Amino acid sequence: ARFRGSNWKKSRRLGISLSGTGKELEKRPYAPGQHGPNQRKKLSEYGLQLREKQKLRYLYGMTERQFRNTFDIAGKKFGVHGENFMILLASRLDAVVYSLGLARTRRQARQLVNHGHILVDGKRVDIPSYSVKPGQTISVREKSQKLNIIVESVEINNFVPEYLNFDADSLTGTFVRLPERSELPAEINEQLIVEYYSR
Amino acid sequence: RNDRKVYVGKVVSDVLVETYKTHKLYGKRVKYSKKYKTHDENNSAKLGDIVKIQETRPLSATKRFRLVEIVEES
Amino acid sequence: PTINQLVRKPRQSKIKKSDSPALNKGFNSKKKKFTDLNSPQKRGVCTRVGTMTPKPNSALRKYARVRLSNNIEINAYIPGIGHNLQEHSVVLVRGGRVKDLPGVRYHIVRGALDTSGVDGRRQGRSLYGTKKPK
Amino acid sequence: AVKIRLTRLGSKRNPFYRIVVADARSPRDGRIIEQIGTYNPTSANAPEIKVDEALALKWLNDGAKPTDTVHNILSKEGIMKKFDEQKKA
RNA sequence: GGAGAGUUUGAUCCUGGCUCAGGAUGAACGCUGGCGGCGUGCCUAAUACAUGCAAGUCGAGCGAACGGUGUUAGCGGCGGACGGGUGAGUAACACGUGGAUAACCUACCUAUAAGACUGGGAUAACUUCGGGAAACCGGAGCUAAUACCGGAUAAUAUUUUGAACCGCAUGGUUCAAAAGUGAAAGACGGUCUUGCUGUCACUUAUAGAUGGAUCCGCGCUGCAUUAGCUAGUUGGUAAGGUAACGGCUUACCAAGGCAACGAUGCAUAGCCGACCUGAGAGGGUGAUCGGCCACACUGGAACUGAGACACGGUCCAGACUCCUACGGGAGGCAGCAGUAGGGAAUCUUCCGCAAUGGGCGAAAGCCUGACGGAGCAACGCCGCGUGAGUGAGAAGGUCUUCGGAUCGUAAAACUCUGUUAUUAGGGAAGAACAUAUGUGUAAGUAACUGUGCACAUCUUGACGGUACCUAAUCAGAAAGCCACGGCUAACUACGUGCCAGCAGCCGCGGUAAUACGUAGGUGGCAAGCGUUAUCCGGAAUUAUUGGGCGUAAAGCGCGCGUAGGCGGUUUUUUAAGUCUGAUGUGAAAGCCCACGGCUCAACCGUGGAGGGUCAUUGGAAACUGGA
Ligand SMILES: [K+]
Ligand SMILES: [K+]
Ligand SMILES: [Mg+2]
Ligand SMILES: [Mg+2]
Ligand SMILES: [Mg+2]
Ligand SMILES: [Mg+2]
Ligand SMILES: [Mg+2]
Ligand SMILES: [Mg+2]
Ligand SMILES: [Mg+2]
Ligand SMILES: [Mg+2]
Ligand SMILES: [Mg+2]
Ligand SMILES: [Mg+2]
Ligand SMILES: [Mg+2]
Ligand SMILES: [Mg+2]
Ligand SMILES: [Mg+2]
Ligand SMILES: [Mg+2]
Ligand SMILES: [Mg+2]
Ligand SMILES: [Mg+2]
Ligand SMILES: [Mg+2]
Ligand SMILES: [Mg+2]
Ligand SMILES: [Mg+2]
Ligand SMILES: [Mg+2]
Ligand SMILES: [Mg+2]
Ligand SMILES: [Mg+2]
Ligand SMILES: [Mg+2]
Ligand SMILES: [Mg+2]
Ligand SMILES: [Mg+2]
Ligand SMILES: [Mg+2]
Ligand SMILES: [Mg+2]
Ligand SMILES: [Mg+2]
Ligand SMILES: [Mg+2]
Ligand SMILES: [Mg+2]
Ligand SMILES: [Mg+2]
Ligand SMILES: [Mg+2]
Repeated sequence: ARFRGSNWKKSRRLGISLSGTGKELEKRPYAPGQHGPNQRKKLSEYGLQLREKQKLRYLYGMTERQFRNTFDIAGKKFGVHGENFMILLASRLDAVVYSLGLARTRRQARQLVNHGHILVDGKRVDIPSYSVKPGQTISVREKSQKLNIIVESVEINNFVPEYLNFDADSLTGTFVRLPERSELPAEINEQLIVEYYSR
Repeated sequence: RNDRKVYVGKVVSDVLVETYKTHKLYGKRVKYSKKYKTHDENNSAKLGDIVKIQETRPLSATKRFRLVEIVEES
Repeated sequence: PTINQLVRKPRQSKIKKSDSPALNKGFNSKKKKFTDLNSPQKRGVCTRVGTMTPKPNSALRKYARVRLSNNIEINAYIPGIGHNLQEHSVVLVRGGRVKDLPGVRYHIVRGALDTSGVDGRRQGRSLYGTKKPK
Repeated sequence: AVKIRLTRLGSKRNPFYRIVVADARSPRDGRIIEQIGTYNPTSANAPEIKVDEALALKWLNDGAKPTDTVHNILSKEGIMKKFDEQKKA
């Protein structure tokens, strides 16, 4: 991807399961490194807004420059800024491919898009940051409809969100409509991230 | 045809056309005046008279206006 | 003041002064005149290297006397542990005054021109002109 | 003389042209008299000609002369035919 | 659409400065470095420049020469006043914005009309005789033209007679109606009748379009520790002069003109759209793109021309450089590259006229360092990588209250992928044309050729075998930088012992340092990360928005009084301010919104919005101003 380090270490430090399951904060729900077991003090006001930003950023696996650019894009549309930001992140072709169920992990959904296994509205899209619009159709390229990564992920039929429609036999998905804040991760207090970019 | 600029002022030598320049920052109107050397033909007007002037082609090194009408006698 | 006083005598902001005046001047040799250019660094020649004692602090702080390319004399601090400088050395000088050393307003750039990098440095090497080991 | 010609816009390897009326001595991308259309030779299917027919005939009747490419553009929009028909009639 | 924090004390609340957290750049430097797209790249010496290229073209204007229908030098026409560079000078009608010219000029282009008659004499080329190292210069003859010059015809142009009507004073638009006065050219074709006629070219007149010129209102940096400036100066008359008005110039007459509303002098500066910052009000900048101006080694002129007082023209003076055979000659990169120098610092002595634009040409075409591309540089922005899934606590490092903890699902192991990479196969768009060739039609013709218009056929790509696409092979080539006491996210060990060193501030180090150096771990970023410089912010720290003056900085020692600022009640009036519509204008690009094309995004394009203290014009009348 971009960051190729331990996602277990990042989930323990941030106090949020990045895999979405909870196996990382399983035995050691404390920060990595030498001073992990030793319990540190409270977090400052800056340290709380910053930790919220890193929660979102490392979940969607983006660099800070791209992350801040998406925030500015989201701040131009009518509505609540922080919620528009969460909606825009969920519309990434990176995250749509994972939310549909074509990959086990969010990092696997990135390599599929990056390596050109995915089509959008019938044409190849190689860009993980591609911003899928409602009504679009995401499918798998013909030479890759029988690959073990895609096959194994599809048979574990997880909760495909209600703003998405997938057809497992067709290996094809539909971006029905824009998500709502309730359909998006609730462990992120996005009001802190808006404050973080105000200072 | 077309219109030539007209001013009204007082003779200061035988024309002063005092106007206001609003301050750019503070908004207060400040009086300022500019002397318009004008052509009187037969030396008709005198000091302190309030006169009307109209713009013309250059008549000398500094004269660009002609005295058309006398408004208030000295 | 009153609005009329402000119209008669408008506000005037304080003029800011530069902390590194020797960097913001050039010299035209042909016209024998001084320019104003805002350079980030200046080349110079070491006139006298040596040491100086600090103002609570106590040490022997290494420095050099430098004649810059604009014919201005300055005192520049030599950061890091050991240096290879002496008289007639060609050095690059940047801004940044060193506290506790009165009259030293500039720094010598380690690893530029004749100044060597700090020997044995392994952390923050780019601040001391040291190449990556191995 | 006065010309009806193409000024280049767009980016590298992606040219877009505005159709302008300009003095011959004016620099290609500089001062113009009046824009009368656009021209996109790299478009997907059709070259996307967008000429203002009433403006083009006013300048043609005023002595403005097209360049070779602008003459082909105006011809493809029938402006040259209407110019010739209105001149004789 | 607006965030604070540290620091004066034993402690406090104020006042007040300082410092820090943000954004930005034509950046530079240090360490590091994979790719693609788009952009940007001498800010310093308007320093000096080796070498090549940056303006030619026309044989359908003309003679000759040399070659076998071609070409060369020359005459002639048009171009060389554009395009390109630079910001030295300039504080000024230079520029921005709004107007005026009844004081203006305008090649090429378009339209209309009337014409294009008749003669003549040169001269370069060339031949020959010389002179000079050269650059080049003389003598003798020779010759053409769409070159030049006479004469004829042509008036709307000039003078005088007046007249009508109109304007904003000078005046202007017609009506005449007499007197003078002013042109031109052929080339290549068709038909043939040597007459007519097509295209291009030529003359005159009038319009249009284009470009240029002048004037005026308002707007334009500091210094008063710059207060006097001017004597063609200010006005008049006359003459001269100019495209044009005018002290523009001169002669004579008068003593005016400018200035505390800042004249003048000194210094600095090209100006604007825009750009950066800011919640805004403001503050800061003018590199890149576009408009305007100015300049072309320095200074002064003029010639040709529609246009220049002319970057790659002339003349002169000067500084400098170069050749000389010492008589004499030559040159001007602030065009594109490039060199030297200066500097912290800024690129190839590249490819092509295929596209767009420009000059010349009937055209084919030629020329075009404009331009379109390629090359170099992480300089910036945007995008994508450097693997993915599963994987229980291996070794090794570090710490240990020697139980363990941590690096760490990290590694290995098992599978999976090929964006990229390598090898191979295919391979766009960007190209529109013009010419020519056919038909058709329009005008014109006596008719044709031709001309305009339409359709059909033909040729043409620098980039470039590039973008892109397809197949195979391999996790194999592809992570660094800064920080971790507080501000401020992230701590332990060892070494050192007020040393060595660190430091933006508080300050840290004098034997148990989370601040020095290293190590492990962690945090922040990531093909970048830090440092320095500079600008705005934080800074309400110049306070109009938005501060103060008893004791913190700050009320002149106190009168009188000039300019200026401000000013009680009512009625009528006005309409400068104020308010409210209309019209015009505020280019394009940019910013913001919307949509479209780039796989996305940058970016590109299209349609809107915004931005004036703008002008002109119609209303209102409470307030300020005028009566
Ligand atoms: K204290
Ligand atoms: K060309
Ligand atoms: Mg095409
Ligand atoms: Mg590029
Ligand atoms: Mg320069
Ligand atoms: Mg020079
Ligand atoms: Mg010839
Ligand atoms: Mg002509
Ligand atoms: Mg002639
Ligand atoms: Mg200057
Ligand atoms: Mg503010
Ligand atoms: Mg002349
Ligand atoms: Mg020239
Ligand atoms: Mg030159
Ligand atoms: Mg050059
Ligand atoms: Mg150097
Ligand atoms: Mg062309
Ligand atoms: Mg050439
Ligand atoms: Mg670098
Ligand atoms: Mg902390
Ligand atoms: Mg350090
Ligand atoms: Mg110790
Ligand atoms: Mg510290
Ligand atoms: Mg340390
Ligand atoms: Mg990036
Ligand atoms: Mg500041
Ligand atoms: Mg500030
Ligand atoms: Mg105060
Ligand atoms: Mg008081
Ligand atoms: Mg006191
Ligand atoms: Mg006091
Ligand atoms: Mg007192
Ligand atoms: Mg006293
Ligand atoms: Mg794009």
